[PDB]
Amino acid sequence: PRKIEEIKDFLLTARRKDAKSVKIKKNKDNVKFKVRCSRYLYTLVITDKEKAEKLKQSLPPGLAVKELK
Amino acid sequence: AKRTKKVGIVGKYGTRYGASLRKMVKKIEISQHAKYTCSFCGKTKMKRRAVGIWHCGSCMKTVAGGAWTYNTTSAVTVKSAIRRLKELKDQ
Amino acid sequence: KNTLARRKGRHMGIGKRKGTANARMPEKVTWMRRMRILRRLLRRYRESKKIDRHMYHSLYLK
Amino acid sequence: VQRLTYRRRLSYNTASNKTRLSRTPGNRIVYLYTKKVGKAPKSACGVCPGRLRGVRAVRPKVLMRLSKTKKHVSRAYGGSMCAKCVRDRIKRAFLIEEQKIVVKVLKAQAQSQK
Amino acid sequence: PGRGAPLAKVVFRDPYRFKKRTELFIAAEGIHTGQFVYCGKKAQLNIGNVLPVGTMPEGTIVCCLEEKPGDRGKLARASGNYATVISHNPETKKTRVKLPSGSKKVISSANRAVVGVVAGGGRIDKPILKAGRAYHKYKAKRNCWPRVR
Amino acid sequence: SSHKTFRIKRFLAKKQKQNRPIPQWIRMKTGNKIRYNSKRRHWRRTKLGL
RNA sequence: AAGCCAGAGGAAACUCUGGUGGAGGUCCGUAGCGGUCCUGACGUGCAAAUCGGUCGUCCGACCUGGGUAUAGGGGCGAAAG
RNA sequence: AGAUCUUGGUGGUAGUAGCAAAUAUUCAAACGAGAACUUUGAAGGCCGAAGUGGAGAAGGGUUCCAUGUGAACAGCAGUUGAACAUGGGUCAGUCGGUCCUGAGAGAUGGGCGAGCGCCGUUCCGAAGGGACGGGCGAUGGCCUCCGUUGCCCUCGGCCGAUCGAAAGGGAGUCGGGUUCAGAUCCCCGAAUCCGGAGUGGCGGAGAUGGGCGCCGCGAGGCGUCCAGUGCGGUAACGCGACCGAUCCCGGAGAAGCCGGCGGGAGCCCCGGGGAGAGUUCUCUUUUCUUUGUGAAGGGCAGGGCGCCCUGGAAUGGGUUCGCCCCGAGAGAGGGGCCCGUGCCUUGGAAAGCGUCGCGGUUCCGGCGGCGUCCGGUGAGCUCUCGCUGGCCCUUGAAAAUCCGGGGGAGAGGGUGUAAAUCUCGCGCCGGGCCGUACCCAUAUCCGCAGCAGGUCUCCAAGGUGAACAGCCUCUGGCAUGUUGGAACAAUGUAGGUAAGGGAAGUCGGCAAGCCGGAUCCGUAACUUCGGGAUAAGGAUUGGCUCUAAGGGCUGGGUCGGUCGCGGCCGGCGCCUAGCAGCCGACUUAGAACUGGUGCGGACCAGGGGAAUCCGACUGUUUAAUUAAAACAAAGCAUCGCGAAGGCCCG
Ligand SMILES: [Mg+2]
Ligand SMILES: [Mg+2]
Ligand SMILES: [Mg+2]
Ligand SMILES: [Mg+2]
Ligand SMILES: [Mg+2]
Ligand SMILES: [Mg+2]
Ligand SMILES: [Mg+2]
Ligand SMILES: [Mg+2]
Ligand SMILES: [Mg+2]
Ligand SMILES: [Mg+2]
Ligand SMILES: [Mg+2]
Ligand SMILES: [Mg+2]
Ligand SMILES: [Mg+2]
Ligand SMILES: [Mg+2]
Ligand SMILES: [Mg+2]
Ligand SMILES: [Mg+2]
Ligand SMILES: [Mg+2]
Ligand SMILES: [Mg+2]
Ligand SMILES: [Mg+2]
Ligand SMILES: [Mg+2]
Ligand SMILES: [Mg+2]
Ligand SMILES: [Mg+2]
Ligand SMILES: [Mg+2]
Ligand SMILES: [Mg+2]
Ligand SMILES: [Mg+2]
Ligand SMILES: [Mg+2]
Ligand SMILES: [Mg+2]
Ligand SMILES: [Mg+2]
Ligand SMILES: [Mg+2]
Ligand SMILES: [Mg+2]
Ligand SMILES: [Mg+2]
Ligand SMILES: [Mg+2]
Ligand SMILES: [Mg+2]
Ligand SMILES: [Mg+2]
Ligand SMILES: [Mg+2]
Ligand SMILES: [Mg+2]
Ligand SMILES: [Mg+2]
Ligand SMILES: [Mg+2]
Ligand SMILES: [Mg+2]
Ligand SMILES: [Mg+2]
Ligand SMILES: [Mg+2]
Ligand SMILES: [Zn+2]
Ligand SMILES: [Zn+2]
Repeated sequence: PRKIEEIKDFLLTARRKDAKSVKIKKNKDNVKFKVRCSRYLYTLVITDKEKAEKLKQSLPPGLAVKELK
Repeated sequence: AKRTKKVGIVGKYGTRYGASLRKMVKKIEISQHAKYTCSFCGKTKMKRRAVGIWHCGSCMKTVAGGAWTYNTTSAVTVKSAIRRLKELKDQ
Repeated sequence: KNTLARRKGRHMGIGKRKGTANARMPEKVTWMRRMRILRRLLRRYRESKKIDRHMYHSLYLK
Repeated sequence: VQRLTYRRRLSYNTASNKTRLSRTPGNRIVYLYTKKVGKAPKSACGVCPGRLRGVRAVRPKVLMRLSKTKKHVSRAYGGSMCAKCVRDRIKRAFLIEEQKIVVKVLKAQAQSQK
Repeated sequence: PGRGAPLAKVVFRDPYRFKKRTELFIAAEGIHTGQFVYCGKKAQLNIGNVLPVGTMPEGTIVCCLEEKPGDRGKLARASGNYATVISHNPETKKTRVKLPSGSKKVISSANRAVVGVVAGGGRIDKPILKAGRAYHKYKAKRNCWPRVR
Repeated sequence: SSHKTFRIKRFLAKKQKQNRPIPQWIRMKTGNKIRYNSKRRHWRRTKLGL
């Protein structure tokens, strides 16, 4: 698994052709976005829910946006 | 304190093998496990690796010497004789 | 309960010892602890300027 | 306490059967079969005993899948010979060539003197 | 293993192609790593040099002497041993030498030999002292040691 | 053993297949003269020659 | 055991003492290997050689798996046919 | 009628010997015609982690798993079974084989041989059938240009086929779930190695800057010329790539045994916080259980360095348990590299686990709540990593395979949004064949058998203790070893005790008994000076209450002269005979009190001395009557032999 730090990197690696799905996990203290690419599961951790909601609205269409809860 | 009166290094052999045999092997074991002064680097770090092979730990120089001593009397006299024959050949 | 008594010294005695004194507490381990404790003290005295190099080195050999 | 079993059919404590203890997310202790300890390259000089620096110490067949940089040093003979012996060889080459020039000059002036 | 005399790896240059030739000379006593040895007719008299017995002086001693011209060393190979060059005659190109057994032998003047004594010194001086040490000595040699009368 | 070769496994397979009782209807054949399978083999009584 | 440190005694030569160190086909003794005695048990046995206690050795000429080589007047034998 | 006759059958013996090695069973119930033996529950015990536990190799071959039967078999029985019958069960790129060579085996050439053949393994061989390179052509064809095909030139010693290890070498799979029986193989989820990609999959790198004539307010643009096979650091070396062949060099693969230390982990121990149990006659904030984070990445600790720079050290210094190190560059200061199995993070909590509840889908990876916490110690045990030593007339594999360097034959473009090329990032495709169940042993193997024998390994808790000893216990396992019941005669086998005497017994102290641990003393002759030696001999040993000694961490300021009740410098001070607080292992010594003199209270655990003979010692030996004084041994001595040779095979 690979860890992403910046938001635009996650966006560009989520709009890849081989991105199977995106799983959104809501923890007590952060939100994890896990995009399932061909080789790695890229995880991006966001500590604040307003940025989490902004990213959730900014996710690309046509891709599974499965949520773990 | 002094631990043995006379056996010294062959105290490891106990009462075995005979006093004359232990006395004979004592000098050889002392010379075989002694550390000589390396003639290449000047350090007292030249010690025996195998029989006839003497390695210096400092300058990593390996010399072909005697079985128990670093060099043998026959080897030294022969080297001097060869040097004299060479100086006669040149002269 | 018996460990608490033994830390106070009970059940140690002479008739409770089966191993040799060196088997119960090795001399080398006692010496090893002693050297480390005293070398640490001499070192800490050297960089606290309580002793110089020469007093340290003579005491180190002592 | 919990006792462990081999996970493969090799049942002897051979050099290729070395294991370490691992705790799983399922809270059990298991063997993980370890790879052998790799060695850094030894200097090509053959005289000094230390192993080369800046080179990753892995098993030989792992070097196939490493990057070029992780297998050598940015220097002449780098990744094959040590810096000290490279300096010695540079100095030795230069000085022996200079001695060749010296001998050539000496014999030329000897022939001129004749 | 099984030999009391050390062996010397000597690396030469191939004179006909770009290559390095590694030899396995018997170590003459006194040679050291990083030392240059010289082999040939014009080699100088130094310990470890190899040169034909015909060119050597009348009293030199040699280490790995050829029994016949052309082969490699055959004589005086065991540790501490040496042969002595007694005499020459350039007619018939012959040289008399003395072998470690004390016997004299006439050989061709073209036989090469290493100058000096072979290393390994007085290996037989030390008593073995132990049936175990005799066992370890002959285990590296061959199955001969426990000798039933 | 657990480690076995293909030929050994095939030989054991044939032995296992042929170690079974006769079908019941064989005894009803005309001029049968066979009562049971005399070539039955138990793993503990008789070991295979292999 | 060697090697090493300190102290003391000495006019010297040197000696003595206390530590450290950890050698050895070293000792006691497990597992292992072996097999002394009871001339014990058993002796149509558990066993076509086993069992109990007692024993020898237990860093080495040590114990052991697998792979190999040596075949009958031949092998192999620290040797008892 | 005979032949210790051959084959087959049958008696007495005789309902006899016997079903006695490894402590042990009991109560109730179920099923069932039937229960000492099956199953369940409750007790009492045993193995006691060097197991009667959990898993493998060899071997077995279906014994594995369900259901059924009750003939035979399981030396009593059986409702049970490793029996019998009917069905079922072994899933792989990454676990092995497969590949490599080892000791060795073995063709061909050659030699021998009546001959099947056997000798030999580089030797008496024209032993390379391969190659990016260049040329000559076929333009084979998307005939631009690049791929094939034939020949020639040049280069090319594995110098020898082949086989040989399921424990050696050998790239790369882990976590969770799942079955009646399979899983590192199935499912779920996370990875990873190797191979391929011609038409080139996408990016990034190469690589895209200077000079001059000008235009143009500047900036920025047009033309021409010139570069451009990366860059940084004094250095160790670093950065994401970083053109390059034949050839050469080197490394890894690739190394013994033993000792002592140090780091890390797993386990063990202690102090708390939860959750669930146990005791509660009295006491017990108590006792027990439980209290996760894989591979692979990134970061950071930690360990190591015989790596670098400054500098120049005797009044020598640094330093270890030991050592050892230094003008060939110490100490000190600053760096670099390797390992990183430890911690954090992605994986990750969604899973797992512990508890508390709620639904149904006859046999839901159901649903939900809470929790999965904070610490401390160590000559502890086991792995592992590292450092430093010792020992050797012993020096402790090879080859596949992979890599780095040297060199520069070549190739690439004319300044373009460029080329050759790329060990950089991501993407695409594939990984065939065989093995895989189970037992692995007081019942799945060998010994005629469910045989007290034999049979190679891995893991390893608490107490006592020197201890992987013995004894007791927890996890896990079992039912006492192919039967039970009732009695307690002789004789036995195994184990004890015995007044007084103490070897009078006997061939003979055979057997048994005495001694035994540790502490403090004390130890002779003789000696090869090492030993003898635990010589011999003597005293002590419990319990309880204390005392003393033996460590580690922090903090050692005289203060507003001031504001970033807190600091940047200093007027403003003297722990310097060292204090203050905090924390923590066992060990040793001394004392008092005390018990019916008993205290190594079980377990563990040397009888001793004086001589004689032999063998020096340690070792070995007649598997199955001889373990010895026999053999071996080091030491000593003799003999042959300089290779067309000595000894030996054929
Ligand atoms: Mg972990
Ligand atoms: Mg003999
Ligand atoms: Mg059988
Ligand atoms: Mg011994
Ligand atoms: Mg002993
Ligand atoms: Mg008997
Ligand atoms: Mg006889
Ligand atoms: Mg008749
Ligand atoms: Mg009867
Ligand atoms: Mg009976
Ligand atoms: Mg018990
Ligand atoms: Mg078992
Ligand atoms: Mg079954
Ligand atoms: Mg029966
Ligand atoms: Mg059956
Ligand atoms: Mg060839
Ligand atoms: Mg093969
Ligand atoms: Mg293997
Ligand atoms: Mg299974
Ligand atoms: Mg985790
Ligand atoms: Mg320094
Ligand atoms: Mg949870
Ligand atoms: Mg299995
Ligand atoms: Mg048995
Ligand atoms: Mg049989
Ligand atoms: Mg019984
Ligand atoms: Mg019974
Ligand atoms: Mg049985
Ligand atoms: Mg009496
Ligand atoms: Mg009496
Ligand atoms: Mg009498
Ligand atoms: Mg009498
Ligand atoms: Mg007796
Ligand atoms: Mg005596
Ligand atoms: Mg008392
Ligand atoms: Mg004897
Ligand atoms: Mg004698
Ligand atoms: Mg024997
Ligand atoms: Mg016998
Ligand atoms: Mg006997
Ligand atoms: Mg004699
Ligand atoms: Zn030197
Ligand atoms: Zn070097």
